Amino acid sequence: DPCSNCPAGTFCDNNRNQICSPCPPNSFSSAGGQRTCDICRQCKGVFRTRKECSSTSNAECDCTPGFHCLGAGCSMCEQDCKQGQELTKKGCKDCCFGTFNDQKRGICRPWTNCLDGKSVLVNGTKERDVVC
Amino acid sequence: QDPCSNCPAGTFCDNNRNQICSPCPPNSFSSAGGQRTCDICRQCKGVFRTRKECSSTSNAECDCTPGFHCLGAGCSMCEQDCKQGQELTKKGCKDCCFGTFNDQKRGICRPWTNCSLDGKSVNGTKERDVVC
Amino acid sequence: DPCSNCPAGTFCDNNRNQICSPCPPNSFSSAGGQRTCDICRQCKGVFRTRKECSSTSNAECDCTPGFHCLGAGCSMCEQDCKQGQELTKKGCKDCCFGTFNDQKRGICRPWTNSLDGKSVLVNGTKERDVVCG
Amino acid sequence: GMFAQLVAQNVLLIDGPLSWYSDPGLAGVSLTGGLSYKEDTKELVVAKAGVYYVFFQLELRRVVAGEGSGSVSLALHLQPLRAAGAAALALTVDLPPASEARNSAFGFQGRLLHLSAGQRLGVHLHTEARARHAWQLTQGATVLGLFRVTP
Amino acid sequence: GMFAQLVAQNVLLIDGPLSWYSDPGLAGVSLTGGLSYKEDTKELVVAKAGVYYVFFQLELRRVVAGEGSGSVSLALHLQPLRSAAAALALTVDLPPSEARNSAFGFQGRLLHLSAGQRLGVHLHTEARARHAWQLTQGATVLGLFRVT
Amino acid sequence: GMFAQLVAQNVLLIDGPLSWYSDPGLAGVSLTGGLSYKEDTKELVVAKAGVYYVFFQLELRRVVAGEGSGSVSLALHLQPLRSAAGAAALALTVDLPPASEARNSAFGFQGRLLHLSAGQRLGVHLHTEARARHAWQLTQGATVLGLFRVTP
Ligand SMILES: *[C@@H]1O[C@H](CO)[C@@H](O)[C@H](O)[C@H]1NC(C)=O
Ligand SMILES: *[C@@H]1O[C@H](CO)[C@@H](O)[C@H](O)[C@H]1NC(C)=O
Ligand SMILES: [Cl-]
Ligand SMILES: [Cl-]
Ligand SMILES: [Cl-]
Ligand SMILES: [Cl-]
Ligand SMILES: [Cl-]
Ligand SMILES: [Cl-]
Ligand SMILES: [Cl-]
Ligand code: NA
Ligand code: NA
Repeated sequence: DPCSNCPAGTFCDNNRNQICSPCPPNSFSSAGGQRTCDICRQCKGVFRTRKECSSTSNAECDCTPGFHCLGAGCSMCEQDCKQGQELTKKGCKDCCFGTFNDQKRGICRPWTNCLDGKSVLVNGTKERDVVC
Repeated sequence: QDPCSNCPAGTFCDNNRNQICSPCPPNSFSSAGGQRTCDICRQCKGVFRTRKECSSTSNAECDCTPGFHCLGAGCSMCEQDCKQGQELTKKGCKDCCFGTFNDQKRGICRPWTNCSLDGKSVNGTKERDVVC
Repeated sequence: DPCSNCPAGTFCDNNRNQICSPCPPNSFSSAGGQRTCDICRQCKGVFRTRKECSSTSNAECDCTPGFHCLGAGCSMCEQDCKQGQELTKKGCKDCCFGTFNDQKRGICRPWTNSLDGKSVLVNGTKERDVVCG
Repeated sequence: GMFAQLVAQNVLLIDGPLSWYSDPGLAGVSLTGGLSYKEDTKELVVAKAGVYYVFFQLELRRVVAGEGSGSVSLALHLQPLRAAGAAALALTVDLPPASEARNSAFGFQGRLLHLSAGQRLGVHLHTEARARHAWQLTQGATVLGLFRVTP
Repeated sequence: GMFAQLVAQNVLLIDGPLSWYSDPGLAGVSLTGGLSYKEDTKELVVAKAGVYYVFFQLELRRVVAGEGSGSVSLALHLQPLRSAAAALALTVDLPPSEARNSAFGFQGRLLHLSAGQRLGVHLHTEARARHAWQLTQGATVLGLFRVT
Repeated sequence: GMFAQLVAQNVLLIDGPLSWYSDPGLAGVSLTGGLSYKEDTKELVVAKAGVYYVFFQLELRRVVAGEGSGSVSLALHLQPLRSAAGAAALALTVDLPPASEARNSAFGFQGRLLHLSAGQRLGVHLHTEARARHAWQLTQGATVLGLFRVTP
């Protein structure tokens, strides 16, 4: 078909004799052949633009400061992981028992062992290392 | 020009019979001239009572049955009469605030009497004035 | 009409001159006259087949072991009634005050009685009979 | 053309068949071609046989504050029975629990139905009563409609 | 034929009238026959009078985790006012939880529409962290086709 | 005319493509004009190109008491793709209420106008957020795909 010669970034305009028109503003086509162009992804509110929409590729979003992406293709934002928690693929979960995270946006390290021949001056929690 | 523009409120412009002005059918009304149809009369049933009857030219208004009072614009819902501790506001029967009380049902909050400024001894609650 | 002579188990095929075609697989018609056949009820997952679908009647379902029917026409299954409970039409409800059920899938009997002239060694519970002294 | 739309008269939630406004001077109401309404049996009567897209809409409104829950159902029934207890179209709407500002409830369903000459369509309303005085049908919003697809 | 479908441009939940993609090179968008879109007033303009099946679709997506509740409404308004002082109206409740991150609405009915009738859609939101929810793009749709 | 309606065969909630009853002797089922069903690929095949109103209906029923929650989705996919990749022409999610007072069903309906090419194949993928996939099931004779031609 003549539509199979319209390159990515145009559509095959059925309204004007199967000609290759440019994609209209805020739209794109990633493959050749298409009878229409898909709408450009919008990045607003909590979203921000990581990659601009082009005639040939959709825009990619990231999150504003204070938040981080979640899901495939940054489907939603989530507030930065607090003191006791840690960032996983499926959200900020609590640190597991025997581990702690002291800072915000941090990663859980295992409690220090007081095996070292010392006494537990202060117990270990989800937020705080053991004290010796 | 437009023959429908000569049909007065309380008729419709009957497209089925050569743009003539028919009376609104029972349980309907038209508040403006020109209309191609009449709107259904508001019904007031169950908890609702009729404050104003439907006419050919105006919609019916509802009120609430005894024990209840209106709420929302145009009496969209009824609410049970405010109890002892509470008071009637636009957005429902809320509790009396700190420092105030309401003793009766369907009442209004007055401020607690002051025993210390009056030189006597005292405790006030949401339902009851202060035990001077 | 000619459709009024198509018996239960056929449909009146409007596509081919009002003739009586057999109901297609996994369908049935319980009356004569029908222009279409209704789909056979499926019994899968928790469900099991009590009665097979025929050309003239829908399939009936029952529940798998561990579960029992509930609602009209076995609309859902429910896990077998536990120790303290008993089977009613509207589900496994608790035994009432004064009564107990000791076994699973059981029925509530009333607590044994002061009227027999003995003492309460152990008290009565939703799960357990009274223990007289 | 060949279509109709009817608006339910009913406001209270009572188990039983719905009455319908059928006069085309009413807003939201149409009857055209071979389609008519039996006021007595509360049935929509189809004159010409064919395939129709039939839809119904159901809207509920909370009318007593902080009260009312449960379930409300519509069921379209054909006559003559085109099997036993055949419900050609069926819609249930759940009433949210008595909460933060959930005072309405919507339902829409549509499908293509084959309808015979003289086919009568009526709608039964069923309610899982849980303070059925606290909820009511939203007026001018419970609608039965259809238009002919077959040319 | 005689039909149209439009896709909402709006992503954020702001009280006010919706803008619409109206170019038929866009996917999900059609305008055919005597139907056109006023970009300025944000209105769909009907040329020939008749009975139409009109529908609209509304889809929401949670965009901040563990946040956002409330209610969102669409309302179709005709101009000139065909009858009195909302021809089609849809409310979708935003769930408060264990993964209900979306919310769907569909409504349809037959409407009698005059020559030059203008259709516009007002979005209303019961704001409860209206930054936590957004319109799902390419999914809030207004459509109609002629039945007469 | 130019229309079709299909009724899903599937009762269990399994991720994957839906099978469809396509015989017009079945109640709720129609195929007319240039419309046909490939039994092997589970696809509805459109002969003439045009603008169609396409809808699908989804109904679920709780089948184990006091059990089952989560989410269930339908997704219509075209072939060949009118556009891009992973294009979901029509998409419906229904939330299953939590395991409660008498919420044993769940409904979904969605419709829109779609431009469909000659030979366009429509298939439907069912996705389930399994919380309990044994507790809930498709209501039979109620998960429906339909369309009729709008273009004269
Ligand atoms: C720490 O917790 C352990 C039990 O895990 C307990 O034996 C000990 O007394 C605690 N020590 C302090 C300092 O609280
Ligand atoms: C009244 O309440 C105040 C605190 O609000 C307290 O000083 C006092 O105990 C109470 N007086 C009496 C008489 O109970
Ligand atoms: Cl009534
Ligand atoms: Cl016939
Ligand atoms: Cl925006
Ligand atoms: Cl299966
Ligand atoms: Cl049928
Ligand atoms: Cl199109
Ligand atoms: Cl698929
Ligand atoms: Na009348
Ligand atoms: Na047979």
